[PDB]
Amino acid sequence: VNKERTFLAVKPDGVARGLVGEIIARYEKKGFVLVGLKQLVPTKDLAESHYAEHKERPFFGGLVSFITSGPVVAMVFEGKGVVASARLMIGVTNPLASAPGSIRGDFGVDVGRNIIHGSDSVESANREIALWFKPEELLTEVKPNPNLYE
Amino acid sequence: VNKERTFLAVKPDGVARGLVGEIIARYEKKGFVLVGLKQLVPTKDLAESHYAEHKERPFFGGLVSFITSGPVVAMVFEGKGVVASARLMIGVTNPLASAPGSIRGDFGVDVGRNIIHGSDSVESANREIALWFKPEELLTEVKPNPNLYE
Amino acid sequence: VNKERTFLAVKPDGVARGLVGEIIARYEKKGFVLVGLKQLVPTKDLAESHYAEHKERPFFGGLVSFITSGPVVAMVFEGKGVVASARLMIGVTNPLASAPGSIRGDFGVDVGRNIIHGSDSVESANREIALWFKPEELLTEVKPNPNLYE
Amino acid sequence: VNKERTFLAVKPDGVARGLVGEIIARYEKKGFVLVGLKQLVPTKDLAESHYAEHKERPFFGGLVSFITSGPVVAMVFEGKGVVASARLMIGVTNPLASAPGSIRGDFGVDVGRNIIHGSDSVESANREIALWFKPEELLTEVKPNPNLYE
Amino acid sequence: VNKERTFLAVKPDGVARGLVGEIIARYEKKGFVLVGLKQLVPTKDLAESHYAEHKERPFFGGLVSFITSGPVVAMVFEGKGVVASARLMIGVTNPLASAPGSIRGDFGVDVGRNIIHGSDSVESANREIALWFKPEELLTEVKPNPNLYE
Amino acid sequence: VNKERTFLAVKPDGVARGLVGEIIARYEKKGFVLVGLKQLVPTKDLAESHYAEHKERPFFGGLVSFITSGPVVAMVFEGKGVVASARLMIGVTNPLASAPGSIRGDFGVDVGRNIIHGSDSVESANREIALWFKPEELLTEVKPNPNLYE
Ligand SMILES: Nc1ncnc2c1ncn2[C@@H]1O[C@H](COP(=O)(O)OP(=O)(O)O)[C@@H](O)[C@H]1O
Ligand SMILES: Nc1ncnc2c1ncn2[C@@H]1O[C@H](COP(=O)(O)OP(=O)(O)O)[C@@H](O)[C@H]1O
Ligand SMILES: Nc1ncnc2c1ncn2[C@@H]1O[C@H](COP(=O)(O)OP(=O)(O)O)[C@@H](O)[C@H]1O
Ligand SMILES: Nc1ncnc2c1ncn2[C@@H]1O[C@H](COP(=O)(O)OP(=O)(O)O)[C@@H](O)[C@H]1O
Ligand SMILES: Nc1ncnc2c1ncn2[C@@H]1O[C@H](COP(=O)(O)OP(=O)(O)O)[C@@H](O)[C@H]1O
Ligand SMILES: Nc1ncnc2c1ncn2[C@@H]1O[C@H](COP(=O)(O)OP(=O)(O)O)[C@@H](O)[C@H]1O
Ligand SMILES: [Mg+2]
Ligand SMILES: [Mg+2]
Ligand SMILES: [Mg+2]
Repeated sequence: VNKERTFLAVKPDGVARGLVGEIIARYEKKGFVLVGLKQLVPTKDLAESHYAEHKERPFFGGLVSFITSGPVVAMVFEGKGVVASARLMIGVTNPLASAPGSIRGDFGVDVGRNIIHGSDSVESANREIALWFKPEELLTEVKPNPNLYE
Repeated sequence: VNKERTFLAVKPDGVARGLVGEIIARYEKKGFVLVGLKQLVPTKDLAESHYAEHKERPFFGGLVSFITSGPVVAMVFEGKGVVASARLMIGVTNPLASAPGSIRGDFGVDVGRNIIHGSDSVESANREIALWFKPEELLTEVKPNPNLYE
Repeated sequence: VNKERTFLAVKPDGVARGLVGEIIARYEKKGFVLVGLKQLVPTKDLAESHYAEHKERPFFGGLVSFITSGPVVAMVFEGKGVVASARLMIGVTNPLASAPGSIRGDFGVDVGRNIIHGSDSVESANREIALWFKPEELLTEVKPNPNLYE
Repeated sequence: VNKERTFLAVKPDGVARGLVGEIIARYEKKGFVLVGLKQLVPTKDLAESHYAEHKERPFFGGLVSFITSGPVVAMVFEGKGVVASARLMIGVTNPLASAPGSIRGDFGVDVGRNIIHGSDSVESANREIALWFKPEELLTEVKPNPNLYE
Repeated sequence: VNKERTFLAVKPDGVARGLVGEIIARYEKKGFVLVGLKQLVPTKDLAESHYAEHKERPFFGGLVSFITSGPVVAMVFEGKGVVASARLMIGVTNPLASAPGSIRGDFGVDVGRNIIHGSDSVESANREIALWFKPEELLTEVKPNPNLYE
Repeated sequence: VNKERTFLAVKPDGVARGLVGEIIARYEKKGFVLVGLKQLVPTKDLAESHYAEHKERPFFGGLVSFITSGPVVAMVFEGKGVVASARLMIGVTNPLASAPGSIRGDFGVDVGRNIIHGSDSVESANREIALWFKPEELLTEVKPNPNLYE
């Protein structure tokens, strides 16, 4: 619509590296509205339900261990085309091949340490949102700048 | 002392102007650790307890009315002297009198729209953390860059 | 040549969003020289002469109404390949498909609210320049850093 | 008071060092509104009236000679206490004595090359706006983020 | 490996333009470790050995004259895929065709004045490193953040 | 006076936290010229001479032990009043008491981890430059933006 939402998670590395404010600000600058925000230490269950599509990927184990190893900053951003757009702002999986100006392109080197998670579709955003936030955690009242939308 | 915590709140005006990342980043850069973080629309009750000291003052009402009017991003940072330091980083009540480089100095013009709330003392930080955050919402084991403290 | 000029206009949204300084600075950083600069509220005539190529596009009406709805910051930048280069710095029409690091890519979401106008050719730059600035408004004396040009 | 205006001038040195965006952005960020903006090479006459208070001083000549030597970016910002605030944001006469975070503190080293001019009072701002700007060059209806003032 | 190194040189222009801190910081942000750093005025011999592959290119003479015309900030950065990655962060030869967010894309206009040199392969990095630094100038002790590498 | 020089050292903590570019940039922006720059792991002997004034103090040992523990980025900047100015830009001994906008104010929390060393006087700058730098490592002919000094 224009009320599309995405699930973004600043991974433990990213939190550790003090990149939280920097990530949020990129999205705030873009004109996306923060409709949900929290810091938590993901549980094994959440992590596994989160990355369930990767269940049989050789890095799963490590992935799940790492995401649960420290605080994660989870958030939901709402705005027109926010899913595909947050995905672009992030870069690609490998932070080395990520274009400069992208979050990963500017701050990571290693795949295992690629700082942020972003939902890759409306479907998965919807699913991840529900997984990480209770609807009472999410705003109903959205108001970005009127200067953003026609 | 390295464990000291402060209660910081990005007010509805800070949130609508898109200064959340920007603010977190400042504290992140300073070396303070994020032990608690969430976005919520405060409650008249929270709002009133939170501003209890000002109940006999003329702006009390506006204060409470304002705070409850939109999303707030509440957070607690931990670190050596964080209470006094975050105050200095914020500026003074009046943004116009607040020095450039401070949060208020840099982004605010009006007292009732001074973007952020910072605990003014350990006692108050302690009271305010409790008030706004559930124990399970705060990190227990905090890991700050080891380059920060001796 | 190397004395090529382009017409850039920070649209009402962009002005409203306080992105003026930020846009200028990108161009100053790049090494382009500001040879003309002003803030004005475009008239219907200017707007229509400006976007005349779009006269029969379904959004014309809206375009013209919006550009005239508030202050515009018009400017001319001079430098080698400034037209094509300012165009790259801007992104594409849709700020959503605009690469991160581009003005539109970093700050817009909506096409109707894509913050800046940049001439798309030497021809059109020449025409827009003449349309928006009297030659007395334009510098004759250009001096970028000697550190920029061989 | 919310309507108060100040006269700011980015001097020839500020302009050549590419600090125009950078400076506008600071004021933009503060929440001040841009009611007047233009680039011009000052006139000896303008220059002298503008610096009239210093005509009996030794540096008067240099001052006028300097100001008239290249492009200046003149602007008027409106907002509550903007005159005093923009002064604070600028620093003191001597850049070296100006605190980090201020314009002079951050970018200047020498008094005769102190980048910017800011009106020191309402009377002076009023005199200087008139002097440098044509009434039709200033906005009449100013719209500041509504998140700025109570 | 992950201990790969690259030779980066901030050219005289770039030094002149005060872009040194800005370049370094991009690399520090990325997570690369500075294992060697110095400011020197390259000699004709160094310059020619450096750009030996270009010996018969029409710009060689000019290239060599320019690199020797002022201080160069030479440095070595270590990290996974640092060669290809530093090359991406730089842009392409022509700063005009360089993507926004890239060093050249953000700061240059002219090919002759494209601010930085980056080795283009492991081979050439190895060779340039040895050419510009004595092994006593290079760290042996590498420690980037553990937050960077899996 | 325009020729004045200062000794600045980015300490092992400044270096590990990736604040080298960030720090150089500040000084670069101010208009100070980089006359000497290198990365080295200090020597107990250097370290002790350098901190000679504090040999009768309790933290002397820690100081020397700390300094020698990792890479330091030593640099000398030249410019009018640079000694006093760079001090102001650094903050006070205690980062927590250092004002926002200053280096310590912005990035440090602890006295023993206060990121940078700046010469406190001409005599000391002169002594410290000599100590840390070889004459041939310092520029002889310094060219500062001509927009900086009158
Ligand atoms: N080859 C790998 N080795 C280690 N971790 C990996 C690898 N591939 C992916 N990952 C991790 O798995 C996460 C999920 O993988 P993927 O869906 O492919 O990435 P993305 O986050 O780009 O969508 C990545 O962000 C990263 O944290
Ligand atoms: N006189 C006033 N008028 C309007 N709002 C006020 C006034 N005094 C305080 N406030 C508001 O209420 C808050 C009250 O806290 P106070 O202790 O006075 O300030 P601070 O936040 O700097 O500690 C202020 O930050 C501001 O939002
Ligand atoms: N489909 C659209 N809906 C609304 N506004 C549009 C649309 N397409 C273009 N615009 C507006 O018209 C301006 C001119 O259009 P166009 O030439 O295609 O864009 P550009 O500014 O990228 O060159 C755009 O910048 C935008 O402000
Ligand atoms: N003693 C001086 N030497 C050189 N230039 C000076 C001197 N005093 C003032 N100036 C210059 O003229 C301006 C005069 O205005 P003044 O009221 O003294 O300072 P300010 O701009 O801070 O209000 C200064 O900003 C500076 O450019
Ligand atoms: N056509 C040219 N005119 C002038 N200088 C050039 C030209 N092509 C290259 N250079 C200079 O030669 C350097 C080496 O050239 P090249 O290997 O092609 O560039 P790069 O630095 O992108 O690898 C460039 O960075 C630039 O400083
Ligand atoms: N009381 C202390 N405890 C720990 N470290 C200290 C103490 N006093 C000084 N230092 C350390 O040694 C340096 C000594 O220099 P000093 O003259 O006291 O400070 P400054 O660096 O601000 O000039 C400090 O910057 C800091 O790293
Ligand atoms: Mg994926
Ligand atoms: Mg077009
Ligand atoms: Mg090459």
